[PDB]
Amino acid sequence: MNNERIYQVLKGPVFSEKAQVLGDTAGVQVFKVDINATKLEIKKAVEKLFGVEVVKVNTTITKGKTKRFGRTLGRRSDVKKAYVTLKAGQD
Amino acid sequence: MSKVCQVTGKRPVVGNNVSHANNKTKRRFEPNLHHHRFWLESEKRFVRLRLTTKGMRIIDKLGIEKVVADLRAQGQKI
Amino acid sequence: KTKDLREKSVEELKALLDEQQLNQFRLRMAKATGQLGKSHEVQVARKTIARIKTLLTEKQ
Amino acid sequence: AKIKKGDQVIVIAGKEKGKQGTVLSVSEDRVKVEGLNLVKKHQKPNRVTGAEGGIVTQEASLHISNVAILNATTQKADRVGYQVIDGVKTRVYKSTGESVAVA
Amino acid sequence: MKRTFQPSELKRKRVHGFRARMATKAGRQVLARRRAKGRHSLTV
RNA sequence: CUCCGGGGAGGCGGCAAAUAUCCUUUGAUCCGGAGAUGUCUGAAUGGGGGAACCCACCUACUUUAAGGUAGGUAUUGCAACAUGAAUACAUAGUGUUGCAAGGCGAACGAGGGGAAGUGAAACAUCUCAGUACCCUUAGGAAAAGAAAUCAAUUGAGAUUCCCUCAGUAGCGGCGAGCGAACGGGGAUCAGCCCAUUAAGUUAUGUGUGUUUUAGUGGAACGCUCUGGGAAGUGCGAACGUAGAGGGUGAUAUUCCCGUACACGAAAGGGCACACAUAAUGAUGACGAGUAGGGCGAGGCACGUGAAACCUUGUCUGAAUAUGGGGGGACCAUCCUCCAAGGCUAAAUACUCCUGACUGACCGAUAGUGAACCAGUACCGUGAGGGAAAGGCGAAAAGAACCCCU
RNA sequence: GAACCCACUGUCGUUGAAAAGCCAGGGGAUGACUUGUGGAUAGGGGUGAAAGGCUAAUCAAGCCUGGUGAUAGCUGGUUCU
RNA sequence: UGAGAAGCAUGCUGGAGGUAUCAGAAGUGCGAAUGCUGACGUGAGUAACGACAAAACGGGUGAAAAACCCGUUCGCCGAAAGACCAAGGGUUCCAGUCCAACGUUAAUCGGGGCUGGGUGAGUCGACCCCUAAGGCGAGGCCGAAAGGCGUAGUCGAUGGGA
Ligand SMILES: NCCC[C@H](N)CC(=O)N[C@@H]1[C@H](O)[C@@H](OC(N)=O)[C@@H](CO)O[C@H]1NC1=N[C@@H]2C(=O)NC[C@@H](O)[C@H]2N1
Repeated sequence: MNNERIYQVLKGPVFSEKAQVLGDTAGVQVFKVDINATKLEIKKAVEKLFGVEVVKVNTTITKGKTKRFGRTLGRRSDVKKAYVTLKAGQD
Repeated sequence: MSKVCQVTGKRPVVGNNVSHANNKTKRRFEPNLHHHRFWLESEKRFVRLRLTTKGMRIIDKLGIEKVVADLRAQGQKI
Repeated sequence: KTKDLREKSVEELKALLDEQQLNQFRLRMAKATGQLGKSHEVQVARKTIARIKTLLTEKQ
Repeated sequence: AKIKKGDQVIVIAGKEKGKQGTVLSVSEDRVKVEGLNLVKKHQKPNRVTGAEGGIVTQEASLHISNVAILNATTQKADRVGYQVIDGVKTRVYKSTGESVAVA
Repeated sequence: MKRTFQPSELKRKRVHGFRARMATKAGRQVLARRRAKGRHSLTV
């Protein structure tokens, strides 16, 4: 695992009611990640770039929606989400 | 892998059947092909060739070694 | 910036690339959170990353 | 010929024929002149940004071939040519050959 | 009543698929004709 | 993204306006040339597979955990090397290395197979027609080509293409139909070799010449009337190696872009000629299972006919310069040529594509199926079939505000 | 005799709820039985306890594209003075 | 106005092209072909509104309520008209907002438009190991070419493996 891949594994945080409740209650972070990322990649990336220790990672993939503007159809890209559990109180 | 003579290159050709009322239908003429084993002294062994009776006449007139050398020079596994 | 970029050694260029990628990731995080009003920072970070890789290939 | 963002021009065709001013912008084959070719815009207010609407007056572009550069000394319309004075290209008036006044 | 089309994706891909067309000379000719005509989708 | 050249004030591709952050005379956007990067599928080539996916191995470096970087790992043919049975020498087999090939794409070329509808006022010989179609495989062209050829005053002189000869001579259930040659007039013109071996061709480098891929300069018009607007009316003027074309609020040589003409290249490409090195031509040295013959077919305008000549599936089979082939059954005399070994430009055929220009060609039911987000929507399991749909205004100046709802 | 597989009679429906059905009755229902998934056989061919039946709502020779603008002594049509 | 196919003048609309004379060339004249494409009639405000399990009232919102929401009664299924899985489909799932078109009526409602959310596995399934029918198939045998068959192998679940 190299630094170049490390800087591309993560994309951004998720802003939603479910993510907010999870963070405020169980100390779980929700991230948008690269579609080809693996759980070990996500763990090492979070541990290196946020200085917190990761207990376990859960991932899920949501297919993009197909919808119409005017007279043409289009599709959005798939999004992979990561539920990262931290130990005790961190971040 | 075909009805082709190794020595002369003969192969089936096409033609017509012609009846007494002059009706014409397609046919082919085939060569008088078959397998034959020839003793080769230079290599102490039998070589099996698929050839015609005209191929045997050529072999009888020229010798087996000359014919085998010609085929090898033409690029055949003999 | 390529003018002064070319005036550096291989080891300096590789390090420069390293903190440039780190900075690009940090700007991406900041913009995703909404703390970054200016995106030309991200654009120039991308651009200089490309420039450094080009110069490294040329110099090697 | 050429007409740039700073020159003083005179309108030679259209409803504004005979008037003069300073060009504001040049893009493709259309030019805007300060105080010339005004239009009335019925602007709806912008709910997001406030800015209650009204009727505003603004410039409208003319075709670039409808304006000519102005010769200050003679106060007449003139064409533009190019001359290599010393080692650099410069614009000159066709009628006199003198250098074109800067903005 | 039972109609003619009873869909099955595995059978569809094995009968009319890209590799099935590539496997024979006539299938390659079919793909060549469709490319020449300019179809947006070559196979099922 | 980088460098080199051009250019000189705007720019951040389009639908598609607004907006924001912005870049740029320390030279941006843009145009031309050369480089860097270039995920996955697909001949796809590490194995597999339902294309864009699943599973691997070996090296070198790197990590301390469960990985990362780069390289390699297909088959077949040829060559060298190594290894190696029945079987004693050997051969078969096996492996390593190096080289080459495969796939796609318009038409034209060459070769291997090859119909029927139809006409004959029915139909079988015949025709359609070696056409349609299938298969293999080249090149910028291919093929052919330097007489064992024609002619019949003893003359011409390799191949290819066009005009005549001529719908003639002939062939033909002598039906329907098929259909030459000799000679003459043109286009283009060229010959060179078989073991010490030629002309010619293909690569590489150099030299010279031309052409091409950005660009620069480039003349000359005013007044008046109508009009929303002048290029239009009326009156006078200027340039012309430039009165081609396009645009500008209606119809412009003199408003803009241009045109005639004159200049222009860091770097790269094509073509031409000349030198140097390769290599090819070039397993071949005057042509034997060959010419000729018997049987069955095919090709020649020529359907077995008085049927010469060419090719050969089958069976045979010479002479070899005091020799041999041809001159439309066959014989004699004359005339002419030398097969059974090769190479060779031009005149000829075609257009997926590129640049410029042209039309008594179309103008949205026309012209491509498609002027518009078209091989799309839609139909079909699939091969496949296959549409409709252009126009506000010169400029959005695209209707602030009030009223009914 | 239920499920399940069939299809003997009648009414209705026939521009249907349905390009072959509903309702009331009817037959087999441990067997030469019914059924899912995946395979094989291709057009003068296949398969058929045999009706010229079936082979994608198409069968005395499937569908698609080409020969092809097949041929028609037949029928229709053929535009101003 | 002329014997005719037709010609000429002018009012209104329209907003930029038209074209004498004499020659020249044709995609040169339509009512019919159960002709082709588009638009619009008559039937006619006629038939029908898709299982005869069935509805009634109070309140709410709303421009508008037989059909939406809440409540009180009535009725129907209950070896399926309930609860799951595979195949197949692909966002139809949840919340807010809108009612032109779609829904065989209206609709404030919706599987309709717009915006934003939502699918968390060492143990479930797939992937993976193993093979059936069958497919492909290094060499090989056969065939004018294209190709046919097949050995070693390699794939292939509807079956076996924590
Ligand atoms: N261009 C086409 C001409 C068609 C013919 N004319 C038709 C004809 O007459 N056929 C007859 C017919 O079939 C029958 O005799 C009868 N009359 O019934 C046989 C009995 O031998 O003889 C046939 N004749 C031939 N057979 C020979 C052959 O095939 N080759 C060579 C020569 O010998 C040919 N002539």
